[PDB]
Amino acid sequence: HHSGLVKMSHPSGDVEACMVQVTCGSMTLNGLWLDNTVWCPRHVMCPADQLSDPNYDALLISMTNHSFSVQKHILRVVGHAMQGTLLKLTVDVANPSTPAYTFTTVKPGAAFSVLACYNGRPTGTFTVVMRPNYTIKGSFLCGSCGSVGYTKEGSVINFCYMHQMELANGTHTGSAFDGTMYGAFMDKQVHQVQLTDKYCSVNVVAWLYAAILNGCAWFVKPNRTSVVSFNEWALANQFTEFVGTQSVDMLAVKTGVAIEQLLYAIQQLYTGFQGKQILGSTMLEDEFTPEDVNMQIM
Amino acid sequence: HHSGLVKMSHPSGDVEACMVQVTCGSMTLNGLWLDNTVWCPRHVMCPADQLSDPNYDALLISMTNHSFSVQKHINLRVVGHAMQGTLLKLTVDVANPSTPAYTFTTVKPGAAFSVLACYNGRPTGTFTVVMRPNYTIKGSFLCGSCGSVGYTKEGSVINFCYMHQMELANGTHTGSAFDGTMYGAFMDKQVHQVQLTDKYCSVNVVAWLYAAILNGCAWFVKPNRTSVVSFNEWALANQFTEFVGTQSVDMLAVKTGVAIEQLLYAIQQLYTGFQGKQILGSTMLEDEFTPEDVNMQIM
Ligand SMILES: *[C@H](O)[C@H](C[C@@H]1CCNC1=O)NC(=O)[C@H](CC(C)C)NC(=O)OC1CCC(F)(F)CC1
Ligand SMILES: *[C@H](O)[C@H](C[C@@H]1CCNC1=O)NC(=O)[C@H](CC(C)C)NC(=O)OC1CCC(F)(F)CC1
Repeated sequence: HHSGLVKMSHPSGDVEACMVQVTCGSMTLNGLWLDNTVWCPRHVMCPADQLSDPNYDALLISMTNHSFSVQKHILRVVGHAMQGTLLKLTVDVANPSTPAYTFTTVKPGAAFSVLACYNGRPTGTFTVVMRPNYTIKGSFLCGSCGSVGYTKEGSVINFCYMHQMELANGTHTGSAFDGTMYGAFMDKQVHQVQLTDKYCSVNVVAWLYAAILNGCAWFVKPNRTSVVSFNEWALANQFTEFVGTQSVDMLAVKTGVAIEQLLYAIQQLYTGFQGKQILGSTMLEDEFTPEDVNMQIM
Repeated sequence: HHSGLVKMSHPSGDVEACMVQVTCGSMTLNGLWLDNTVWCPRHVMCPADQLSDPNYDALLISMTNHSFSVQKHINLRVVGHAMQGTLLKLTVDVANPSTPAYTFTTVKPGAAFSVLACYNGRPTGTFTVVMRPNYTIKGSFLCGSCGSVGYTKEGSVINFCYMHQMELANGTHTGSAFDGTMYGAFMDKQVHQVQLTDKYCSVNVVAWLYAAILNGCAWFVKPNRTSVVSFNEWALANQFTEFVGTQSVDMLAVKTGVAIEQLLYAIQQLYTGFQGKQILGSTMLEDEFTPEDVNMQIM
């Protein structure tokens, strides 16, 4: 039985309508056009020559509104400011199709949708999970900076990510819209090292619940590890503090397999699956959220 | 090292603007609005009771233009109605102002396409699937999802290729092409129907192994080769599809320097297990990434 648990993204149409190209002398990349404001990464100010140690404050000073060209494929610039790792460009035309939106900073374990763009043209969408080491996976090539990540609560779009860089290990990171870089990485072309990843406990729990709702509940025993103990246990086993949620609880009351049963399960299962499968996997999966499971097996 | 090889969908905006809701008495599901035409699954005509063998030829005659309500959320007047296989072709009196350039082409097994899952005319999610050789897809579809559509995009042209119709007992799904045929010849009757045996999509498996080589993980490549002809007759007896090359596979061979026939030999050896080794994080072969996927996502 295919559970129907898949990596599902939000319909991107709302966001497509905001994507623009931002050009500065010789660099080009994507930006996000909301009302009168175009957001893009500041390293568009930086020529290739000087990417390992750019002086962003001097670059900005050296700039004028006419340094920035903004074009829309899928506009005159009349203001320019810096906010952390991002540029805030004021343009004379407000985006009509600006959707209701907000800015949030997502925390490790949360999923969001990414609209990968190149040269202002949206080319692909996919879902990622913000790892505990504040990187994400996904697919980003040269020219993808400016691509944006978002959730939806309603028709309200919560913009959470603007893509900036690929680490040496092939994972990725970017800015939240307050201008800070997830995981404190620097926007410089300089070797930098991710912290060690961990497992998102809450997401593992939600996956084992899916398994139960799909009629694959063999791993379920009446042994129950208390929360704070599993927490202690995890600090030493590369696992995240487990925090319950209304979403998680809802899952226990549809399965009748309360959480702590599963925390215990995680311990015995972390060792190994001892010959058996869970939803066609022999390792634990942590990229499905409480919310995905409710939404997708309802 | 993270390949960057992930399940990627096309941006859905083009298709979101074509999605409507179609109502016929008690049945409600999604429809696709292109120019003056609204397409939707024909079992919207069927009352909940008659669904296990309905007489679609007589439901259709019993219907007038007023028997169908069509609402745009993301109301339209039906001025004609016709049946094309398992789908309805309704005419409405307003041309969709957001119709994208488009074609109707049926996909073959192993091809991937994007799905826009919709409930009551409202797009809720998008994901990518692979048409299996048993003519089923996986994905996520709930009560109300019928009429959700699957599509690719080449240039400015959307190719519409799927309109969702049903879930099978094993939890997989199927529907029809926009020429009206059902993939796999399943019927739009509410009866237990058994799907054919699955198989591995040899061309996609090759693509994945090229993807591994591009990611640096080439430990499985030997000089040894097995020829296309010779691979396909081995395939028949081992649950694999015929391998057919494409220009897309050829680019991967040219780029890596590894010939198709080396990877066909590797597939015969890796089928029985990896013996403790991994490939792109897997201990078994992946066949749901296409040559086109790999060229796009690694280049
Ligand atoms: C902006 O489009 C681009 C996105 C990168 C390019 C390849 N994949 C991506 O995600 N970002 C950069 O080019 C940045 C620029 C600095 C100023 C932030 N460079 C970058 O990511 O540097 C990486 C260091 C390690 C590496 F060599 F493996 C790849 C580039
Ligand atoms: C149309 O919206 C609906 C979509 C199904 C419902 C659950 N998941 C889906 O993808 N299609 C149907 O309900 C069809 C209708 C007939 C007339 C073609 N029937 C159907 O899929 O029934 C399934 C049989 C076995 C089952 F119970 F496991 C799931 C329902």
